[PDB]
Amino acid sequence: SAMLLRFTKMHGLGNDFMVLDLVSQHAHVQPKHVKLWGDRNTGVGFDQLLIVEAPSSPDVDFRYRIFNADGSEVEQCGNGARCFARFVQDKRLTVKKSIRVETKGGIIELNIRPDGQVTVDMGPPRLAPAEIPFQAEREALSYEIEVNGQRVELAAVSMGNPHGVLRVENVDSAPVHSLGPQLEVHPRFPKKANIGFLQVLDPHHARLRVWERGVGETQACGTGACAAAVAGIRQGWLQSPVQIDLPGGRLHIEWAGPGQPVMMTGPAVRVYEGQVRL
Amino acid sequence: MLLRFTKMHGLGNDFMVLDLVSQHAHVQPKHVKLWGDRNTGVGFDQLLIVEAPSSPDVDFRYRIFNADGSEVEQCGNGARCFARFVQDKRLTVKKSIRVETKGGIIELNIRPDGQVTVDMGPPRLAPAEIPFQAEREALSYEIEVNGQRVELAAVSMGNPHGVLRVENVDSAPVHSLGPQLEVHPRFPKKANIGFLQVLDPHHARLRVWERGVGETQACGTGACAAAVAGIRQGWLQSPVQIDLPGGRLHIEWAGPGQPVMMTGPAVRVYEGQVRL
Repeated sequence: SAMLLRFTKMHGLGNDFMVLDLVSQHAHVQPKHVKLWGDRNTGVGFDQLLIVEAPSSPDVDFRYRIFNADGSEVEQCGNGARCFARFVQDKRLTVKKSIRVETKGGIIELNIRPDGQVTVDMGPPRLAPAEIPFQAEREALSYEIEVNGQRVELAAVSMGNPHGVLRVENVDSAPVHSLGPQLEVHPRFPKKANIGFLQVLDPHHARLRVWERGVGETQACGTGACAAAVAGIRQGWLQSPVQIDLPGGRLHIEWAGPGQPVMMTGPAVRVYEGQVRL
Repeated sequence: MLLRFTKMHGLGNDFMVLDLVSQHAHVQPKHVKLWGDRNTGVGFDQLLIVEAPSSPDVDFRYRIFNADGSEVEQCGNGARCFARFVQDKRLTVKKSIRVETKGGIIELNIRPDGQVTVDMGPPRLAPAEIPFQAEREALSYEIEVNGQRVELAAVSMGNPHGVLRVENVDSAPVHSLGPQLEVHPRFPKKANIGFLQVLDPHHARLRVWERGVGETQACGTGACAAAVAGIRQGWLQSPVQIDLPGGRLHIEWAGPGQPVMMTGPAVRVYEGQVRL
């Protein structure tokens, strides 16, 4: 029963994390704590809490768990892996550059690069509409959808959560805050969807804004960047590798095509070191 | 170099607090912007810097900065965090503190229960001072606003306030009427709009539409204005407990020309270290 817990505040392109080393510290963090610490007015303030633990499994380097500020063990945009990797390196918990980490969904493989960015294996995309889930007659590269009188062409992709991706001529003037929420809860998305607005600059470079399910516009949705790159490659607009500029900064997406994993590379930054009493 | 800071809040108005008496650092607008960002920084509503006073007859100086860089002149929540900060970091052993601020020297008192009492100064009630367009000073004014009629009190605590009485703050039209009255042409410089529910002469609930901000949850000057408005109109009697969304304040006011004394909490959240 420690007096206090040491933590590091980190962010991956503006998605901000409270990170805890529970390898070296012993404590049982209760849901109560997640909710107290997550509050931006009266707490530390974070999008997610990331807890690093000893591998409860062999041939794995670490375990981690991710909680949102409301206490639930959900991680929509999948950027926490990069903060984890930079954290265990920065805190000298490992000298490995290729790290295998046990997570809720399975095993994440990641690699820390010499320039300090982190490449994360995000798994293959799911493209069959009913699996996304999305209502359509058959799998297609693009779907026509009627949204309160507007006909939109939307690609639908799952990175483990549902995404719809629409191409825009101009990401800065795109209707993110108007059409985002209309598509997010469209009946054809029975579990709702993250909605990406994708501006193609050339086959290897795009700009992206994402309306995140349940949240609104975010600085950098990793799985959204993955989905948008996949959607653009499938339609021939993009070719791997794709540099994707988000409001929070730049991600690099690699995808060799159907059935192959999407690889996401980007930065993760330390903001400050903190101590919070239990 | 590595700077120590403390995160505090007063009724959910959250502060990064820096002791630059014991630490030597040149903090420039660029740092305030970087640290104040909620996505990439510490995250705060305001940065409070504690520094050495210019007068040896004053205990401390502080400066308060918004996340966007601009400096604040008076901030009741910040004064309460400042007081508990200098006490708990052992920078003073006094309970009655005088501090140099951008708006003059203010007197603070740390109570035995750990809350802090701030001298907020007297209210200004004449319309020209608010500023508020009115024929004469009055306890309340009837306003025609977009086909509606509203009765509000107008008070200045250094900034303008309009205060409306409501039967229940939870059903008050804070998001509807708030912005309509905020920019009403009879408030030349806009106004903070308070919605006041009287429980008894000594107890009330409040919600505040802050000008150029919206519903704020922790507007201490709004609580002062609402208590003053209610006391002048006889619905309340000093001292008044004011329940805001962020928590409870206690207001004392002896009447016209006398300062409003505001008492509330200040809470330490965590300790941090940031590279400058």
